[PDB]
Amino acid sequence: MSVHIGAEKGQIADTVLLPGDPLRAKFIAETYLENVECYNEVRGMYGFTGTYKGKKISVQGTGMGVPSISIYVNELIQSYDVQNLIRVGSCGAIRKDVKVRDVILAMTSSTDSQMNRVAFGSVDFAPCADFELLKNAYDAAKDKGVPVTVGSVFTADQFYNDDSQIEKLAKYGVLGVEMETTALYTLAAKHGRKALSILTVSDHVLTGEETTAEERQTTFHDMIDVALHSVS
Amino acid sequence: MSVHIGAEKGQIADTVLLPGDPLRAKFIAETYLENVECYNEVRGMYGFTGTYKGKKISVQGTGMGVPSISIYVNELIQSYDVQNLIRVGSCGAIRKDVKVRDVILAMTSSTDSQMNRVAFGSVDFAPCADFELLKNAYDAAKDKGVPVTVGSVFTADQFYNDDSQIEKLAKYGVLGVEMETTALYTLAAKHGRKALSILTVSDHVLTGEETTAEERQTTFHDMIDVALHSVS
Amino acid sequence: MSVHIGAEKGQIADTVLLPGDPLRAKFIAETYLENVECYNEVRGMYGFTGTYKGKKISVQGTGMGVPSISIYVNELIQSYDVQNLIRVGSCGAIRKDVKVRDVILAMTSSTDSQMNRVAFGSVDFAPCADFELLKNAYDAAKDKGVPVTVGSVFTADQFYNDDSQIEKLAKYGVLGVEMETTALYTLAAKHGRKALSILTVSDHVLTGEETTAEERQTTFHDMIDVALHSVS
Amino acid sequence: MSVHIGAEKGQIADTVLLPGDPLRAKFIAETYLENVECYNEVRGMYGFTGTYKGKKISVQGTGMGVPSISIYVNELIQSYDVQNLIRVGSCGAIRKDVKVRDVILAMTSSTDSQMNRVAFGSVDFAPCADFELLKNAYDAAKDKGVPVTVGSVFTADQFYNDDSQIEKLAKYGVLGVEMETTALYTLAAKHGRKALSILTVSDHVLTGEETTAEERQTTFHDMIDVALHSVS
Amino acid sequence: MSVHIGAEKGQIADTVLLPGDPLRAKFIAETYLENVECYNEVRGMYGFTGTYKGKKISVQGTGMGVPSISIYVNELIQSYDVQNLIRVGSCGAIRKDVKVRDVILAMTSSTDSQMNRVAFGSVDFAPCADFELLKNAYDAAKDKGVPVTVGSVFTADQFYNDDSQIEKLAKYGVLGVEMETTALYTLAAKHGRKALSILTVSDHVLTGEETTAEERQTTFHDMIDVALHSVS
Amino acid sequence: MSVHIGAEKGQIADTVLLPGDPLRAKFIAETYLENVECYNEVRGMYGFTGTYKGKKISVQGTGMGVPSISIYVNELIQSYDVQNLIRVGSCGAIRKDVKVRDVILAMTSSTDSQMNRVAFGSVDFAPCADFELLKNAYDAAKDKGVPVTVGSVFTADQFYNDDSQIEKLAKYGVLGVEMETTALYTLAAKHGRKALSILTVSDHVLTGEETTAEERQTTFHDMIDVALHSVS
Ligand SMILES: Nc1nc(Cl)c2ncn([C@@H]3O[C@H](CO)[C@@H](O)[C@H]3O)c2n1
Ligand SMILES: Nc1nc(Cl)c2ncn([C@@H]3O[C@H](CO)[C@@H](O)[C@H]3O)c2n1
Ligand SMILES: Nc1nc(Cl)c2ncn([C@@H]3O[C@H](CO)[C@@H](O)[C@H]3O)c2n1
Ligand SMILES: Nc1nc(Cl)c2ncn([C@@H]3O[C@H](CO)[C@@H](O)[C@H]3O)c2n1
Ligand SMILES: Nc1nc(Cl)c2ncn([C@@H]3O[C@H](CO)[C@@H](O)[C@H]3O)c2n1
Ligand SMILES: Nc1nc(Cl)c2ncn([C@@H]3O[C@H](CO)[C@@H](O)[C@H]3O)c2n1
Ligand SMILES: [Cl-]
Ligand SMILES: [Cl-]
Ligand SMILES: [Cl-]
Ligand SMILES: [Cl-]
Ligand SMILES: [Cl-]
Ligand SMILES: [Cl-]
Repeated sequence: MSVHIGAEKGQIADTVLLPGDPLRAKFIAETYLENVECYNEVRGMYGFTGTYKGKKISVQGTGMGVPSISIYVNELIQSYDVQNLIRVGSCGAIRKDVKVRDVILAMTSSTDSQMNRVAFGSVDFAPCADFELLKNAYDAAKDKGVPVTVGSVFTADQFYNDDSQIEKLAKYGVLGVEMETTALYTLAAKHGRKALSILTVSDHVLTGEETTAEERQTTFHDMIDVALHSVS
Repeated sequence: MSVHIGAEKGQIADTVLLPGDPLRAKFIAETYLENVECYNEVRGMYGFTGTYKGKKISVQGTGMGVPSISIYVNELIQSYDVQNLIRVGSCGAIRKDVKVRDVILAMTSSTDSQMNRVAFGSVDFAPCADFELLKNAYDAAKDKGVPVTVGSVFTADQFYNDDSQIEKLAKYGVLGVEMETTALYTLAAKHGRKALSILTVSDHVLTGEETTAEERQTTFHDMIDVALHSVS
Repeated sequence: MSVHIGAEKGQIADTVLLPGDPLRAKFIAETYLENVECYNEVRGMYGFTGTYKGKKISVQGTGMGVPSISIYVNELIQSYDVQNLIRVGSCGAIRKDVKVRDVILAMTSSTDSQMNRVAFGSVDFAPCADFELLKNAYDAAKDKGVPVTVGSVFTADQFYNDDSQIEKLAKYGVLGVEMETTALYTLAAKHGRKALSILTVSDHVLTGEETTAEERQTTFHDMIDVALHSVS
Repeated sequence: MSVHIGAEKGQIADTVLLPGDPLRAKFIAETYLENVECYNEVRGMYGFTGTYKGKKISVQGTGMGVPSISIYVNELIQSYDVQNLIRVGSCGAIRKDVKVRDVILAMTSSTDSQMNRVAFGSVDFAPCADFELLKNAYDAAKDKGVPVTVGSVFTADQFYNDDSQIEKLAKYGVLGVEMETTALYTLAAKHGRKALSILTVSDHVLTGEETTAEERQTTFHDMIDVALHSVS
Repeated sequence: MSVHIGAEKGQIADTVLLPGDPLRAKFIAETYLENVECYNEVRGMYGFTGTYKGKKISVQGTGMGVPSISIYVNELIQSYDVQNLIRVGSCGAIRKDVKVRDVILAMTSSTDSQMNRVAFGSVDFAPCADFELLKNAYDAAKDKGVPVTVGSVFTADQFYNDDSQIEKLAKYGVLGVEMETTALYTLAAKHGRKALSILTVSDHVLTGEETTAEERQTTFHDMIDVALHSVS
Repeated sequence: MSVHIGAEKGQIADTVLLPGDPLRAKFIAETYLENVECYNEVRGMYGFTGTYKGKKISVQGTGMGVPSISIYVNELIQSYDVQNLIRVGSCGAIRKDVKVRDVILAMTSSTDSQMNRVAFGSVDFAPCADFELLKNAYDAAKDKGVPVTVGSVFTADQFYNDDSQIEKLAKYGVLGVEMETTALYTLAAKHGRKALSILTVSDHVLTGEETTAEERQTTFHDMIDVALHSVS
C-alpha cells in the first residue's frame, strides 16, 4: 500500500522496533514475540508483527544510512500511523569511558548528513529523543541493573571515512558512531511521533578492538529487553 | 585572576547558576542564599557565592548571546575548575502546547550561531545536556509537582531576526528560542563538565502574548527551586 | 572476510552488477547466469556469481542511498579487487522528453548528499562515469536498437523531500532522480576502478504517472542486456 | 518602552557612544559630560545622557558579542530614532605594525559570526563604516596629532577560539580582533543610520603582550576625544 | 545589439568555437575558414564568422574565468540563438597518465566557483557535456587516430591558488585544471543548447613541466580539426 | 616574463590603472599620457606605460570577473613589484540616491565569489581599500568639486544572475554592482600593496535606465582625473 512496505491497513503495530539488519528483525520477532506474522518481504527488508506480554509490537528492518531508514520511517508514520519508533542497533564506541557492555540511550545525535542543512540551511538542527520513551527505557534498565549510559551519538554517512572527525567528536563527549539516529529523530519529531535509539557497542573505533561474540549476544539481548519496556 | 572575572582562587563554588541578567544573579543570591559574598564586579557582570542548605553555590551573570556566555563559561571552567553549570533563564515559547507555567529542561539545542560550524565544518554538532543533572532537575520538579517539559530549544544570535525560521523549528518539535544554551552545553562537554539549562517562558513568540508579571514571578521561583536540587 | 560481505577470496568476479534490491540481484542471477553460486547472505543483502557466455559475473545488492551502496562498493573494491562496477537500477524521470522506455546512461550526477562536501569543502565535485564502459553500453544499445539516452541524474538523500529542487534540476537538463550514482562514481574513481550506472524509468515524478508493470519488465530486461555487453 | 532599554521618548540623544562595558559608559558620562542623567538600569546595562560643549550625547553599554550589541543597536535605532552610533572600545592587535598607542578607525570588518550568512546565504556581506563619521574622526585625530590608523578589524564570536584564523587574517592586512563591529555596521546601514567603530589596543594577540595601565588610560582618553568630534 | 557583442542579427553562426584568447579566435578564423568576417571588436574580444567545407562557423573569444565566458555564452544563446557551443582551449594536466599530446573531451567538470551554489545552495550540481557533440568529437578523433581521453576537468576561479586542492582532485581521477568549462556546460544546458569543451595540455601542474612550442602547435591543430567535425 | 604579461623588467610603473576593457586602457594611455609605450599584447589585453606630469604611470586591462583580474593583479605584484593598483571602471547603481554623475570610491565590497570562502571557510572576509589612496582620491575630487560618494559595492560573478540579491544589498546601503573589486582589494592587501577602485555609473539596474553617452564621457574623464591624483 506504501511504496516500500507490502502491508495492508492494520498489520503494523503502534510501536515498531527498528533494527538495521532485516535478519535481526526476523531473529527478534521469532525469539521475543508470540503469534508472529510477516507483513513485508519487499526488497527482503523484513517486517513482522507479534505480541509481547499481550501487546502487539512490530519489528521492521531499516537498512543502513539516513536515506534508507528515512524511507521506512516516513512510510511507517504516514501510511501506517505508527506512534512509537525505537531504533535498536549498534554503534562503534569512540571513547574509552564507554564500556563494551553499556547500553546507550541517545538524547541526540550529531551528523555529517546534509538532510537537515537541506531543510534549514544556516541552522544546525539538533534532533531530540522523545523524553518519555527515553526515561522509560532508562527506568527499565535501572530496575533490572542493566548498565546504561545516556548521551549523544554521531550519525555518519560514510562507514569508511577518510575525513573522519570522530576524534574531535569524542573530545566533545560524543559516545559513538552509527548511521541512522539523526534521520529517525528528525522525521519522528516532524510528524509528532515518539522516537528513541537504543544502541550496543560493536567495537571501539579509536582502539580497533572488536566486541566478542559473547559480549554482543548479551548486550543485544539487554537492548531488546529494555526496548520492550519503553512504551507507557 | 581570569580576564573577565575578578575572583581569587576559591571564591567560586563547584556549582554555578547562570542567569543572563547580572541583576537576577544579585536577586537570586540575596533571596535564596545565606552568607552571601560578591566575588565579581568586573563589567557589572555580578557574581556571588553563598550557601543553600549548608552547601556553597555561586550565581554568575552571563550576559546575552553565545559570545558573552562563552567568555564566562570558559573562565569558570578553566580558571576556577567549576564542575556543574546550570543556566537559569527564559525563552520565548514557539509552540501552543508549551504552556506559560511550564519549566523547560533542554536536552539539546539547535542554533544559527556559527560557533560549531567553525570547529566542525560540515558536521551539525548537537550539544547535549548532562543527563545526571537533567534527571535530578526532572525528579525534583516531579517530587514537588512543578509542571516540567523536556525537549529542545533554539539558540539564536539575533533577538530581532528578519530571516527567523522559528516557524519551521516549531513544526520539528522545538520548544522555544533563547540565546545561550548551545554555547553552555558545547563548552561544558568539551571540558568534561556537567551542564543543564532550565528555562521559563517569557512569552509566546508566534502569538506575541507576554507572560504576566505574576506568571513570571512564579515560574522564576519554581526554576530556582528546581535548580537548587539538580546537583547529586 | 570484509565486514559486510561473507565471501572468501575469489568468489567475487571482476565485474559486478549493482541493483539496489537484493531480490533483484537473485532474480538477475537465476534468470541470466549459468552455474550460479550465492557468496553472501549477510543482512539478506544477497550477492551471487555465475557465468554469462562463459565469463564470470557477480551481482550484488547495494541497498538504498549513498551510505548503503558506499559500504558495498568500498568492500568490493578494497577486499575483492573488483574492477568494473555497474549499477543497474531505476530512477524517476523529471523531464517529459525522457520517455518511459528509455534506458539511461549517466555521464555524471548531481547530489544533495554531503559526502563530497565532507572531502572537498568549497569544491563542487562532479563524479564521472568511466567512458569506456559508457561507450560500450551505448554501442550495445545502438547495435540492438534499444532506445538509450545519455546525460546526468540526481542522487538524492531523501526519497520524500519537502525541499525538493528537482524542478530547477529539470530546467538544467537533468534526466531523473535516484539515490546511489554519486557514491558509485566517486568511490570507483577514487580507487582507479571503472563505474557506470544504467537506469530505467520507475515513473515521471513531476506528473506522478507510474510506469506500467509491462513497461518495467521490458526496460528492466533491456537494461540487463546492455549491462552484460559493457565490459571490454 | 523598548524591551531592553528603560528610557522614555526623548531621553536618548541623536548620537550615542557605544562602549561594551556598562561601567565604562558610566565612567565616560561622569568624566566627559555635563548635566548627566541615567536613562537605563535594565540588566545593569547602563545608559546615560548629558551634554558636551552644549550638545546632547548619550553613552550606552552594549555588552560583548554580536548578539548583545545587536539588541541595543536595534532598539536605539527603531525605538529611539538614534542617528549616529559610535562604538568606542578596544581590540587585540594582530600585526606588529599596529602600535600600542594607535587609535583604530574601522572601515570594515571580517567575521566568523553567521549573522550575515543567515540573511544573504552565499554572499560575503562586507559591512561599511559611514564615511562622513570616519573622515570627521580622522580629521579630528590629525588636527590634534593623535596617531590614527585606518583599516579593517575582525569581529569574532569566540574570545577563546581553538580554531582561530587570526594568523591568516593578519597576512591579509587585518588590524585587530574584537566582537561587535560587524553587527554595529550591518544594523546601522540596514536602517539608514551612520556608524563608526573607534578602537584602542588591549594587547598584541600573536605576541601575548598586554598594553600597560598607563598606555590604556591614554589611548582610551584619546579615543573619547576623537569620538566627541565625529558628528558634523 | 547585445551588451558585449557588436553583431547584428544573422552575423553569428549556429555553431561557435570558444577559445579564451581573442587572438586565437583570429588565428583560428584566418587559418581554418574561408570568407572570413569580423562581427565584433567590442573590448578587443574578437568574434569571427567564416565557412568550413561550405558551412558557416563562428569563433568567439570568451576571456578567462567563469564570469567572463558566462557573459559571452549568455549573449550568444539569448541574443543570437546559437545552438552548438564548443570550447577549444587548454588545461594544466594534473595526472601523469594524461599525456602532453592527449586531446581531452570533458564529460563534466568540478569547480570552486560559487556559481552553482548560488543557484542550488545545498546541491552539488554536476554540469554535463552534450553527448551527441562529445561522441562526434570522439569518433572524429578515432577515425583520424588523434589520441583522445575522455573524463572530467576542474574549473578553477584562481590560476594562482594558495589553497589549491588539485592534488586531492587528481586522486579522484580528475584530468586537468582550466577556468571556463563549468560555466559553459551549465549555461548551455539551462537554455537547451549543446556544449562541449575540447582541451589540450598547456603543462603538467604537479611536475611544473611546460609543454614545448612544437607539442602545443600540434595538439592545438588536432583540437581544431576535431572541433570542426563535432556538429551532426 | 610572467605567464600573462609580455613585459620585461622595468617596463611597468609603480602605479597601475586598471580598466577592464583593454581598449579603454589604450584610450586612456593615448589620451592622458606622454611618451607612451605598449609593453603587452598577450591575449590583446593591452598594457601601456607613459608619463603624466613627469611621473611614470602604467595602464593595464584586467578583463571581466574576479578570475581574470586576479591573474593580472597577481602578476603585476609578484613579477613587476607594482605598488599602487587603481581600478578605474564602472558599475550598475542599485540605489536611487546614487546619481548618474557620481564618482564612487569603494571602501569595501561584498561578493558572491567563492574566492575568499576557499581561503577562509567559515569567515566572511571583508576586503579593504587602502585608506591613503582613498583619501587622496577623495581630496582630489573635493578640491575640484567632482561629486564623489564613498561606500561599498558588490562584486558579482554573474552579469546575468537569475538569483540576484541586489535588492537586499541595496537596502543594506550597497551602492552598485561590478565584477572585480573584491579580487583587487583582497590580492593587494595579501601582498602589502595599495589598492583602490574608482567607479562611474553605467546604469541604474533596478530601474533599467542607461546612463547617456554624454554622461558616460564626462564621469569617465572625471574618474581618470581623480585617479591621476591618488598617489602620494
Ligand atoms: N559507521 C558505523 N560504525 C560502526 Cl563502528 C558501527 N557499528 C554499528 N553500526 C551500525 O551498523 C551499520 C553499519 O555496519 C549502520 O547501520 C550503523 O548504524 C555502525 N556504523
Ligand atoms: N531570542 C530570545 N527570544 C525570547 Cl522571546 C526570549 N526570552 C528570553 N530570552 C533570553 O533573554 C535574553 C534576550 O532578551 C537572551 O539571554 C535569551 O536567552 C529570549 N531570547
Ligand atoms: N528518489 C528516488 N525517486 C524515484 Cl522516482 C526512484 N525510482 C527508483 N529509485 C531508486 O529506487 C530506490 C528508492 O525506492 C533508490 O535506490 C533509488 O536509486 C528512485 N529513487
Ligand atoms: N576577542 C577579543 N580579543 C581581544 Cl584581544 C579584545 N580586546 C578587546 N576586546 C573587546 O573586549 C570584549 C572582550 O573582552 C569584546 O567586547 C571585544 O570587542 C577584545 N575581543
Ligand atoms: N588555471 C589554469 N591552469 C592551467 Cl595549467 C591552464 N592552462 C590553460 N588554462 C586556460 O588558460 C587560461 C589561464 O591562463 C584559462 O582560460 C584556462 O581555462 C589554464 N588554467
Ligand atoms: N555586473 C555588472 N553590472 C553592471 Cl550594471 C556593470 N556596469 C559595469 N560593470 C563592469 O563592467 C563589466 C561587465 O560588463 C565588469 O567588468 C564590471 O566590473 C558592470 N558589471
Ligand atoms: Cl545497527
Ligand atoms: Cl535569560
Ligand atoms: Cl534501483
Ligand atoms: Cl570594548
Ligand atoms: Cl584556453
Ligand atoms: Cl569596468
